[PDB]
Amino acid sequence: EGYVLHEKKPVVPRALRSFAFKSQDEHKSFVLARLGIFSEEAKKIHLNELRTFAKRDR
RNA sequence: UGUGACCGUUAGCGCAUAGUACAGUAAUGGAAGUGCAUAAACCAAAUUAAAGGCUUAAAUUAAAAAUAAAAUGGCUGGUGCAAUGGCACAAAAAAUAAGAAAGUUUAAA
Ligand SMILES: [Mg+2]
Ligand SMILES: [Mg+2]
Repeated sequence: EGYVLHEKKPVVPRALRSFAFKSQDEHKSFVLARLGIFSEEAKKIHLNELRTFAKRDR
């Protein structure tokens, strides 16, 4: 019936999570170290984190 | 002062100040310690999955926007980025030598 209908996100094994998110963690450190917390890039990251936390409540 | 296919907090000086704290009767020996951010070991919590019958022929839409889990809570301080700290010599300056012994030299207009 199509990709959109049957698409699913795989679950990362607990032991492999430090490798799946290595790049994202580095970027956040890169932004805060160079641009600071009062930056447009920093605000975007925080907004994305709010979305993740809100979805934990199910 | 100048330069670097020299280092970037387990590195580079022992020291991003400290020959301090501390050990020793003494001579002496001699640390740890920058700023920011979901790394690892590590301890607690999280098992499972069910559903069986409204009668169908003239809607809506300025425009645009707006429905979906990659990630538990902690303790710890690795990695990534930056330098009011170090390393090596170079340039300039400084230091340095006289034969004689109570004696004369070396001064550019
Ligand atoms: Mg560090
Ligand atoms: Mg050191």
